[PDB]
Amino acid sequence: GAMGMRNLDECEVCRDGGELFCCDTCSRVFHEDCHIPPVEAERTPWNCIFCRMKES
Ligand SMILES: [Zn+2]
Ligand SMILES: [Zn+2]
Repeated sequence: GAMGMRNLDECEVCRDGGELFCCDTCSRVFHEDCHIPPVEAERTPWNCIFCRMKES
């Protein structure tokens, strides 16, 4: 068919040079959400906000 709607490259944040706080697997699925909130998230050192908050 069309494989699926899994082209999460519309991420303005990555274009803006924003940080990413998710594992590759976690980014593949929730990339857009993995940049929210893009304010004062982790940064010490680096944690996956989805893996930090379980449900993964
Ligand atoms: Zn992104
Ligand atoms: Zn993760």
